Amino acid sequence: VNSFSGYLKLTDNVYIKNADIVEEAKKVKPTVVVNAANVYLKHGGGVAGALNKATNNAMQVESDDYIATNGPLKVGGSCVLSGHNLAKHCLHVVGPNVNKGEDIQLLKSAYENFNQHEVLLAPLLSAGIFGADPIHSLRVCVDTVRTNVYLAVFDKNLYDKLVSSFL
Ligand SMILES: O=C(N[C@H]1C=C[C@@H](C(=O)O)C1)c1ncnc2sccc12
Repeated sequence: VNSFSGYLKLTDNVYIKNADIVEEAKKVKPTVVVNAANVYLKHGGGVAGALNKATNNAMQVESDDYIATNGPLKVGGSCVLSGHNLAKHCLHVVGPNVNKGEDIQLLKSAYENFNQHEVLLAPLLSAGIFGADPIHSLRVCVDTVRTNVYLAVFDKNLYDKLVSSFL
């Protein structure tokens, strides 16, 4: 049993809710919250900007030190950093940015990072401002992630469409 509430079960291991991931993280304080990161860990908008803002910019400060030491992530890659006031850990995952010619096939590689964590709170990678179709992102998630994933869909209209088109 875990403390996530009001999710619609989609499969054995995937659950979905219309939720703002920052508000959900603040309420649940999960072990792992997933950030929709870019390779530079520059947290400006969407999930990354919102999480970073909720940490009072501490996420960005930590991230800048990480990049100065390690260099950029790979598209499809990830790193584990602090969850600050929101979660124990933040898994920063880079999905391909469709609007800049990066392969959508890398979305599967991005979701594979989730399998290193038993339970996660995550948004739909590559969707929203990253330019890919959220219906596709949900399908790749379901077909790739085997650990327990609690998906936070920001928009109610989109949430309802994702549920309706699922089977
Ligand atoms: O930006 C987000 N998701 C994108 C992926 C699918 C779209 C959606 O979920 O409506 C948009 C996101 N998701 C969840 N909590 C938050 S809080 C700020 C942004 C955000």
